[PDB]
Amino acid sequence: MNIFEMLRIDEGLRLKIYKNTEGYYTIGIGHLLTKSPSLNAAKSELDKAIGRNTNGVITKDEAEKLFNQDVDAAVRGILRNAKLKPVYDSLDAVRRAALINMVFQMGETGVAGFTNSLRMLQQKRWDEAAVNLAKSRWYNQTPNRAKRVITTFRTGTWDAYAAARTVQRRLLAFALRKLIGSILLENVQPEDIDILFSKGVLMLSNLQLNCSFLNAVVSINFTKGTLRRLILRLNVTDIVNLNVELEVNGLSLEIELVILDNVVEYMNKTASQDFEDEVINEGNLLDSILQKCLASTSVLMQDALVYIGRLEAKLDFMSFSSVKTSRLLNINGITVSMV
Repeated sequence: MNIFEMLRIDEGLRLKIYKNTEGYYTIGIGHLLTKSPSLNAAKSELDKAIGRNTNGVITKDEAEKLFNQDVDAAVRGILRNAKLKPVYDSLDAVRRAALINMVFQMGETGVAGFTNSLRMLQQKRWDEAAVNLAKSRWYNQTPNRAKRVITTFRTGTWDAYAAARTVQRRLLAFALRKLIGSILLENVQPEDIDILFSKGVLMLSNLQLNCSFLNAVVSINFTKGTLRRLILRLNVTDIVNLNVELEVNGLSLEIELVILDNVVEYMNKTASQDFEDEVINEGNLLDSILQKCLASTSVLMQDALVYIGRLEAKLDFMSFSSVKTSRLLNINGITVSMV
């Protein structure tokens, strides 16, 4: 457990512009774009960071760079701030990380107003500090996160964020079951996803696509889609820094005539209710989970067959993965004919 992992737990990951815990405009892994309530004025900081017109969208590596950069700006601010630095110097890696988390969240200037609790931390009076922090606007903003950071301050270890990691695993399992369930016509039991989490791999064979799903996502008409094999893999060893591997072999699409964000929208309609019900029963959240999920996934596809109408396109192999304005789609072995 490092600071990056706990911050990844607290912020998650998002590709589109989202309103943070404070209500301000934010991108990536908790990178606050602007305080202004206008999206057009929010577009500035991002483009300034990259140096090219983006319309408010970035890549995963850019979000990671912005993440590390934001942590660097955080420690810069801590060392610059007069009230925080003595409190920080006295602390160990874990509590230092909690302080860094707070400064990361609420900015350098705002955090320095917690004079009472800072003074309480220099004297290493963890408990009364915790009780006092429990009564604060920061607790009102992020009660869960505040509970975790406070717990970190109190115990000085990594116990609080492990449970949150567990929760993330469970949520991810539900979201994945719903997603795969949506894409396919097959009934995916929680036990198979449990297989995907116990062992790094899960393979399903002789499936059939949900043409409604494809029609809604791609937005052109799909009549039928059959996939011979679907292989899914999770970075289970490091579930927080998520890496998903999706692979389809023997794809067979049939299309009639007469981007990914929409997927997130579709589920949001159909699943957010059921998902929230499931989470509540387990004791708009699905959007974040799905966003990080689809942002983390790398795609492989082999021996595909697509029909259009009828023309026939045969694809030997194709990969969809990140490279150095977005993810690269490298395709090989396309042969198109008739019958």
